[PDB]
Amino acid sequence: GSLTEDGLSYKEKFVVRSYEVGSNKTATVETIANLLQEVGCNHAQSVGFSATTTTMRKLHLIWVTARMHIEIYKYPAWGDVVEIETWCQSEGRIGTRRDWILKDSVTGEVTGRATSKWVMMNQDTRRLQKVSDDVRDEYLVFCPQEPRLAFPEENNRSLKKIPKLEDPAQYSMIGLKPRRADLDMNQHVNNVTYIGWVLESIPQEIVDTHELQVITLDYRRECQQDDVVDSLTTTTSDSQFLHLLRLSGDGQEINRGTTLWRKK
Amino acid sequence: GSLTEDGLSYKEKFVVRSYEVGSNKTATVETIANLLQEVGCNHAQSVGFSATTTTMRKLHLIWVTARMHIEIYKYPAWGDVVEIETWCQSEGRIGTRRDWILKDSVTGEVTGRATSKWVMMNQDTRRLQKVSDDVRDEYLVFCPQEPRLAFPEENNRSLKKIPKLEDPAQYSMIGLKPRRADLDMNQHVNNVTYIGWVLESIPQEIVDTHELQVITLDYRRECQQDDVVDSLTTTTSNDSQFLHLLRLSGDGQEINRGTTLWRKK
Ligand SMILES: NC(=O)c1cnn(CCO)c1
Ligand SMILES: NC(=O)c1cnn(CCO)c1
Repeated sequence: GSLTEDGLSYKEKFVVRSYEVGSNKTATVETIANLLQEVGCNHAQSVGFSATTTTMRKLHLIWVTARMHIEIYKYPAWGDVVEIETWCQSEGRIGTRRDWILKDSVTGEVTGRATSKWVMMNQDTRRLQKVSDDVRDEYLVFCPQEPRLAFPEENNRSLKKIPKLEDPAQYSMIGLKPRRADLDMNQHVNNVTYIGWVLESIPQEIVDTHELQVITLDYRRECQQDDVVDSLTTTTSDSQFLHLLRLSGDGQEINRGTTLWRKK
Repeated sequence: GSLTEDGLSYKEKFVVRSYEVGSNKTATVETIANLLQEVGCNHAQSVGFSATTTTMRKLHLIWVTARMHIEIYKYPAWGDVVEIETWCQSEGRIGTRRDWILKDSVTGEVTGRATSKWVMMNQDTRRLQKVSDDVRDEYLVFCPQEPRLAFPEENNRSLKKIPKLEDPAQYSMIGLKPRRADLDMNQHVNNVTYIGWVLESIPQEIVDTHELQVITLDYRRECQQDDVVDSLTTTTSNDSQFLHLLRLSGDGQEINRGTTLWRKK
């Protein structure tokens, strides 16, 4: 892994592992999402972070994911080498954005793209806030100044408003709980686990006959280590689904999302 | 990754990832176990397998894990490079064995070792059997002929008989179920998931104050995709030892039994 020539983006190569692939011998969307997180972490490290800045540590502020959007054209096969390029951009005082481009290292063709929105939060009170002048200045020296979008298109899928699933759900997977492998180094549930939980309510027949093309996921509230989740799905249609993750007890919303699948 | 000079073992380097580490910023035992499986798979591929031999595919036979034993001296930190060497050995008609050695790539020191026992099974009937002469000869050209043991010692921990936990268990974690990420390419539960399930019944205070030094796990029966598991633990003991049992939540059918040894940080 290394920063590019201008120092405004970062690239890394990965060889797809045996336990990282599903039934079609290609990487799962969760493996892709893990690789995106890893290259994001390596980018932050290369430019002097830890993604907390000096002003963020002084004010006890952290970046939290608000939205993740992934589009895959070809999932890499077991043993294939995939190259991922990542970069960050400031979005005024709303927050920041991290984008990714996935390419087949042998053919050089784009096989996937992703975009994520991050918001500022006080790590103690858990209260969201706007980006201060001081943080925006310390982030700009590591970001491209002109816009650089993984999803440039006017009215693309990554910025669509997602509705709340109405009961009864067509499909469901209940009593989902995180185990220690689902936690990050700070004992918080890893963001990729929520993608897995959303996908658990998709029926196996759809998975066996379709490929996941697009996934958009909103993050509303974190699942704690001792929480239990219900995963709900309804067909809205290619096949499209509307998703909802909520706490099994009180029914508190933790995530909402949509998936688009293509027939194999 | 590459086979060594003599072609009787395989080495591969790994850089420890951000999502692969726990609270201490070092690789979890499950990350180590995944890396062991990956280097094992790369070894099998390099010597012409896919690890069914020609005679195994003809008779619908597969290798299945009977036991896994891991000892860690130092867990590699996030960003560290670890080198793993693996090799196989035939154990007569009982089955085969795969061994591993883990080293810090920078210091060259051994930071861990592992050994696993595999038995032959008919893929369809699920019936265990002995290794035939034709299968034994077919894989001896890929194995060292003289013994090469990751655990050589006279009465070492890797070959100890494990007893069955008696109810009531001191600790328990109930209703554990596999999700799609827990399955391998053939839709079977990955062997590393069982290690995670066993560890779920260890109290968080032990995890926060101790490091896992040794884990020995027996595999009796597989957990199916629609099965639910209960994880049970009882302390048996400076060091803390536990006895473990995984069983199906319904009928109480045994799937795994094991022991863990932990040292104070
Ligand atoms: N606490 C959370 O996990 C979280 C993630 N996004 N948000 C709201 C974004 O506007 C809250
Ligand atoms: N997963 C199984 O069916 C399995 C694993 N080990 N064994 C018995 C080995 O003596 C059976």
